[PDB]
Amino acid sequence: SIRWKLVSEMKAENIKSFLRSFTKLPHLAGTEQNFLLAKKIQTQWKKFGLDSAKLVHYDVLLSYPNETNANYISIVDEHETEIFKTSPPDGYENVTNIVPPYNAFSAQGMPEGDLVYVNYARTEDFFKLEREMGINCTGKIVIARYGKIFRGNKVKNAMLAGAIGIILYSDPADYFAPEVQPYPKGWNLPGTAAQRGNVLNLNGAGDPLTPGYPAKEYTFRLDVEEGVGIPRIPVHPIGYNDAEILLRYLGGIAPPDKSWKGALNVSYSIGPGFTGSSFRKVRMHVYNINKITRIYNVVGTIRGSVEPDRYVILGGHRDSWVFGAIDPTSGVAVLQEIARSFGKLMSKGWRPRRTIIFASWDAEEFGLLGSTEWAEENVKILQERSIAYINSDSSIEGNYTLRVDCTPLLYQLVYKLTKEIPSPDDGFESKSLYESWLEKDPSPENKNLPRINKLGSGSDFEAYFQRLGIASGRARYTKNKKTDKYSSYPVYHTIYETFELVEKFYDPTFKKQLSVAQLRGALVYELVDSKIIPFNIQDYAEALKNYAASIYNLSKKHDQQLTDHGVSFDSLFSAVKNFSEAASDFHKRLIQVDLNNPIAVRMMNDQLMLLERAFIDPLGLPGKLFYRHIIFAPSSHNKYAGESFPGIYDAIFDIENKANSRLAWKEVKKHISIAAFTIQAAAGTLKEV
Amino acid sequence: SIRWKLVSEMKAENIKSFLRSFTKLPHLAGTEQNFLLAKKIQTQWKKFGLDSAKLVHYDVLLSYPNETNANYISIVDEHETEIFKTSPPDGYENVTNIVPPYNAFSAQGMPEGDLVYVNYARTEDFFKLEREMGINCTGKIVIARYGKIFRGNKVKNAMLAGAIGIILYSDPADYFAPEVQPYPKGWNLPGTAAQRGNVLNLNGAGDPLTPGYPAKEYTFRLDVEEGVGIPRIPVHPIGYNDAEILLRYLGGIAPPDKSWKGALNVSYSIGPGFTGSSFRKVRMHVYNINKITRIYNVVGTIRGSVEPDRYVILGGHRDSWVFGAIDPTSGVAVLQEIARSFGKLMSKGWRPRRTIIFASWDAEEFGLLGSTEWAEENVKILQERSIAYINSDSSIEGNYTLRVDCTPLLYQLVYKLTKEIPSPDDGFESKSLYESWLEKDPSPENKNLPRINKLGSGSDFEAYFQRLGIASGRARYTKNKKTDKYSSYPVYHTIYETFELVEKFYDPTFKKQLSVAQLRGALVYELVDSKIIPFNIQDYAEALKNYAASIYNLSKKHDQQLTDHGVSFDSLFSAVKNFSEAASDFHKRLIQVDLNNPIAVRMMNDQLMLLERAFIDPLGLPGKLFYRHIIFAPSSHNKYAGESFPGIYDAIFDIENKANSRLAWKEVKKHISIAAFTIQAAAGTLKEV
Ligand SMILES: *[C@@H]1O[C@H](CO)[C@@H](O[C@@H]2O[C@H](CO)[C@@H](O)[C@H](O)[C@H]2NC(C)=O)[C@H](O)[C@H]1NC(C)=O
Ligand SMILES: *[C@@H]1O[C@H](CO)[C@@H](O[C@@H]2O[C@H](CO)[C@@H](O)[C@H](O)[C@H]2NC(C)=O)[C@H](O)[C@H]1NC(C)=O
Ligand SMILES: *[C@@H]1O[C@H](CO)[C@@H](O)[C@H](O)[C@H]1NC(C)=O
Ligand SMILES: *[C@@H]1O[C@H](CO)[C@@H](O)[C@H](O)[C@H]1NC(C)=O
Ligand SMILES: *[C@@H]1O[C@H](CO)[C@@H](O)[C@H](O)[C@H]1NC(C)=O
Ligand SMILES: *[C@@H]1O[C@H](CO)[C@@H](O)[C@H](O)[C@H]1NC(C)=O
Ligand SMILES: *[C@@H]1O[C@H](CO)[C@@H](O)[C@H](O)[C@H]1NC(C)=O
Ligand SMILES: *[C@@H]1O[C@H](CO)[C@@H](O)[C@H](O)[C@H]1NC(C)=O
Ligand SMILES: N[C@@H](CCC(=O)O)C(=O)O
Ligand SMILES: N[C@@H](CCC(=O)O)C(=O)O
Ligand SMILES: [Ca+2]
Ligand SMILES: [Ca+2]
Ligand SMILES: [Cl-]
Ligand SMILES: [Cl-]
Ligand SMILES: [Zn+2]
Ligand SMILES: [Zn+2]
Ligand SMILES: [Zn+2]
Ligand SMILES: [Zn+2]
Repeated sequence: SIRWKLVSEMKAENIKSFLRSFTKLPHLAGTEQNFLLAKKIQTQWKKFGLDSAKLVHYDVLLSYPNETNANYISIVDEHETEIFKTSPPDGYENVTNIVPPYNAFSAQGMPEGDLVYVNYARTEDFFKLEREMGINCTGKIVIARYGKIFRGNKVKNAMLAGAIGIILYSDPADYFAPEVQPYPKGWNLPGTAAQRGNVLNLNGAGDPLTPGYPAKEYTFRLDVEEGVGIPRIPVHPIGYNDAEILLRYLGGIAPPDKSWKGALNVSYSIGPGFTGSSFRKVRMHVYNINKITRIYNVVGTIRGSVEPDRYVILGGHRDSWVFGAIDPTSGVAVLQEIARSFGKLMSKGWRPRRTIIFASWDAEEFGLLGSTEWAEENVKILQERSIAYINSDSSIEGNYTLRVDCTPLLYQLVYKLTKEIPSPDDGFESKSLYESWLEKDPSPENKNLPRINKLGSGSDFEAYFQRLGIASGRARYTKNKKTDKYSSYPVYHTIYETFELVEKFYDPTFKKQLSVAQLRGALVYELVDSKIIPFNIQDYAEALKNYAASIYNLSKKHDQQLTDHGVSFDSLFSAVKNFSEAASDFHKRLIQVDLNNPIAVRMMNDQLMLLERAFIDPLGLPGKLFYRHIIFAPSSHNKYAGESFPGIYDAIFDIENKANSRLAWKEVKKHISIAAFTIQAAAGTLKEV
Repeated sequence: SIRWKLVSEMKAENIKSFLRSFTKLPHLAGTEQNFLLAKKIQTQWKKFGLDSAKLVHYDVLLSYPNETNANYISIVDEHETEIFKTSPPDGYENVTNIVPPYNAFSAQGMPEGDLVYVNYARTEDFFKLEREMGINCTGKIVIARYGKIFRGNKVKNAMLAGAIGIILYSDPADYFAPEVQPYPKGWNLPGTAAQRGNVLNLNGAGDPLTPGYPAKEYTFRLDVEEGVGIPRIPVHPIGYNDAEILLRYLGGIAPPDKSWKGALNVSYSIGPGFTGSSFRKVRMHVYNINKITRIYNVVGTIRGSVEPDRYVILGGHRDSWVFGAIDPTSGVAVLQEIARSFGKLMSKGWRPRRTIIFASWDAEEFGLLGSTEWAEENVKILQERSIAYINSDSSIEGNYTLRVDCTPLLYQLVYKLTKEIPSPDDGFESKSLYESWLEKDPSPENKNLPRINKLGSGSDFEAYFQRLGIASGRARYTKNKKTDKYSSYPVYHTIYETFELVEKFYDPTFKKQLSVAQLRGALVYELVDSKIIPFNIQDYAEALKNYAASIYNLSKKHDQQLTDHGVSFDSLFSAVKNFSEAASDFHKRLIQVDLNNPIAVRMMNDQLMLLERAFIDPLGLPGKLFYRHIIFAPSSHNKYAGESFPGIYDAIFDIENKANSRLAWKEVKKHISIAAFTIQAAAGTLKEV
């Protein structure tokens, strides 16, 4: 088949050669090297035979350290004397423009005060501090370990708790795998290395200065003081050698339980303040600058021969913090090999039914900026014509098994395709990727199916799925959750994401990366070439039944309050029942369509394409204009995680502590009502008459 | 042709018989008689052969007088003694449930104070009072004449000026045509009759309690105190015999110029307060009740034979204030004759290409409620599938010539069809409706074309056009603007809208009403049956050039401020130029489409259908979530009038009086930028690649 030709043409050695060629130098967004990398990708796409390959630019707010006013954290004594001040990989000694560690979009400032340790700065950590531990973070500098949640959530939470600065650090508990040596001898994080990353709270907005509209040359810009999501306190990241020094002499209360203690040889006492030391106060000194900077997406096409006005997007970012050999450049290499394989099909006369859009996004590391600005520019055509969005970010975050996150529409296609892709895993040499994935990560809701996760955020599908309602999916290799307890991977967002790390420690044969390229490309192929779009709406019906049971179950502890305030889930369960009936009826009619009647086929394909769109509410979610999907949103507590029925979940979260119970329960009733309507409206789009 | 069979089958005598049958009794929304009228229409549609004819209900907030606490206005002396208190047509003496005059959704209250006359309570009238005349309306009861603008705008303006109540009255200057006798001898307004009507400021919201979502049984409802658009002061309407008594002894300043003087034998002095009289203070006593009440739309279909998933809607309201023989029942009679004629085509084997949706809306008089709630219920299918909405409200507001209001997409079709409809006008017996319309109302922008107006609001197309972006149009007979200076028509919204009024004074032969039925039906036919949707996008390009010139011209008096604040219209003119090029290119390709290739035709029809949608911004306009069209919105000063580039217009309106000039000019820059983007995005939807 053509699909088999596409998959079998892809080669591990080509992905290896692309990855080596793209990881010799840093390629930070907005810098010359990342523009050169865009031009290299564009030249390659033209060689591969794509119909178009254009640079599309925007001028967006980015953030960089000031080369002549370096950031640092210090400890001073009571005489204001500085007692302590916080401070390339082998083969890269001559690389001169590695950006020093910082947290992009930090406020500027030089706050000084007592230090308080806040664990992971999660919502439950700050609840514990205020409600159980007697700690008031107002006016304090807080120190938080990285991990568990998106770092911009930590900064939001610290600001809500009243902190005047937050120091982020990498605890070995979270970034040092047991019995692995630090880079370069192994793949662990050395104590000298800090994790970069932005600390915005954009909630889907894109460029901070231009929410809603693409950041073109003429575009209106908010004043920078009003840029969306920009934090109002300084934030800076340090490695664990420096953090150990800051934590060692903290006094005050002991850590409240083992879940607050990391792995350093310190007490993990909370503060505020020091004991047993010259150590008196902590200062931060953070002077990153925010500047409007040009970014460049590469956007290419293969136009459809039958339905050129229908799109499948394969998009992945290419900007990195340093070399980014895993994040994103492993995905950049996969995307080039997928485009090369589609080019080889074209060289033998093939053309897809629908149009493929290839996209290499810029400034993802600064808040999904290039992908979101392109969505904002092209929203009218994208929302009326897009079948699906397949991401192409990091392909290799671990070497254990596959991880897939996608809308329920795509479950059956994912399972189908993984059965036809050879497994790359040791011991599975005559078996499919589906077989090894099922053995290694079975779904909690059905032991005979591999686990597929909900979509959250933190990569470039966000605007497509959560704002525009375009069915989306992502797939990559990952670690074993049962045995590997570190967050992300040890060297994430550090200088040590090198080609050598990937080849020596993650995937020497490049077979695991190859299997990811084959699955991402095969997904695009099936979506773009199949006469009937390969979605299954009965899987969505089943997913809604699960989510409705889950939110109802979370309500049970409030049963008396539901009764007293006249709150019922009946309308939500009724809408889900109606949706299930409509989805069953729709599939019964779909198998009857006359495949030789192009309008009959197009009408049913439009119902398949527009079903995800029905869940999009233009009014958005409370306080979040750009999260419009009523079934899924990024968790308010952790942008990386997806939350189901987010309007209901957020209304009932911590409800027992709301000042006004009558008002709080009416908010729960509002979001139940909106979810019921939205599901019923979605069901209505499937109806025959 | 089939079109000629549709048009020629319609008969003046059938419209007359329908109108007589629907105007014998009042049919106020939410009352038994208007539910019976829905059932009568449904039975008729089934007889005519429609595929479906269903009642679709909602439970919405309505407002009615309290039968046991009647409303009134009084004058009291300084001893609190009431000195004056304000207080069926021939053949209708036995009709028992005529609603007394009131303004639906008035606040309740019994305010007492000095009276001030405020002319038409327009924005410019209150500017004149405060800025030129030295009058402070804070704490006053104001008295305003009806006319010029929507009455809910008057109430909004009075509330902003600080009034504690507003009395509305019908001045003969505005509702008594010269040398015409009052009803029943002629068609003029008697001095005893008051004009009913709602005084909400909904801005497109629909039912006050359920903005965004259809008002179903399970739906969340705002508390009534927070219902959208409900005024916070009492409002009540009176006839001119009563108003003359209230105005006669007003003292204080003389009327400032002749434009403030009406036609009563009083001075038109402004107040506050009285002179020359027992007349000391005015009181209002208004105790209407707001109640959730069931309403019923009738929704029917004729399903398309080729594209059943594409819709043309023919919708008109049927609720009235009393008998409503002009408003809306003349349109109700037209809609039945159109549906009957489509049924006759079906009886000979015809079926349309696309689906026709017929709709008889309820509660239009209470804020477009039935049409807007149905749009909110069905938004997902309507926004993806609707070609157009044709209204069927009043057909006969005067007897001079045609008036058409529609999107530029529809101009060429309207002109085309009117050439093929016989003119009903005396002296035009062998000529077309186009010919008589052109002679009587030539367009100011092109003397060789009849005038077509922009869409504003005040009837049921509003949600379809201004919220959802579905091309809309309306047509009706109207008065001669050059010679007839009264507002609306004299007996508008009074008890005297009777069948006898229409037959004796407006259109005895029913030929003018017939010509309106033929044009509304022919529009539906062409939109629903033509293989290529009959829109012209080059007419839209021309309209945008006109609107861009107009808003730029309004800016000229602020030239120095544009320079000082760095405001430019360049991006707007650039987007309009790009749109014109894209529209020309699109029509060049459209004439080349292979009419025998169904997917090629459907792709181009989708571009025609989705073009109006490109102008819809889900973020809405400032303070108005439900006005989303960037090119048109109802004027902020008069809901009945359409305004072009409303975001820019409202930002620059009265800008010289804004407290903070820097902030005000940045708002103008924001809306110019949004308009430029939106037009460029619309152009992008037309592009081939
Ligand atoms: C699911 O569909 C059912 C059947 O159409 C709807 O049930 C109606 O519910 C209303 C109350 O909302 C009752 O007044 C009707 O009598 C019901 N009709 C039945 C059971 O045949 C139900 O409302 C729909 N659910 C939603 C959320 O729209
Ligand atoms: C209309 O189309 C033109 C041509 O594509 C756009 O012109 C570009 O304008 C930007 C500034 O916005 C310049 O940087 C480019 O050099 C222009 N290219 C030209 C003239 O070929 C113009 O921006 C579009 N208008 C809008 C509102 O998008
Ligand atoms: C960088 O810091 C130096 C030293 O404080 C300062 O003079 C300069 O303005 C800073 N640069 C920017 C772009 O703010
Ligand atoms: C925390 O400290 C601040 C400032 O010293 C004070 O305003 C606030 O009341 C305290 N709040 C608590 C303990 O919740
Ligand atoms: C890669 O797989 C090998 C073999 O199972 C294992 O020893 C190694 O730890 C894995 N690497 C990472 C980075 O997990
Ligand atoms: C109508 O007015 C009477 C007299 O004030 C009052 O008793 C009654 O409650 C009112 N009805 C409603 C529905 O408010
Ligand atoms: C109008 O009168 C009110 C109340 O008496 C007063 O508060 C206000 O300052 C006055 N405002 C004017 C003349 O603008
Ligand atoms: C109807 O037309 C006749 C003849 O021109 C005219 O006398 C009459 O005033 C018109 N009626 C109305 C209500 O304008
Ligand atoms: N993927 C980047 C950016 C995510 C975001 O800004 O949403 C990170 O996790 O740091
Ligand atoms: N057509 C009615 C209702 C209009 C509206 O509420 O927008 C009137 O003008 O009174
Ligand atoms: Ca933007
Ligand atoms: Ca509603
Ligand atoms: Cl990915
Ligand atoms: Cl109308
Ligand atoms: Zn990434
Ligand atoms: Zn990253
Ligand atoms: Zn009407
Ligand atoms: Zn009316």
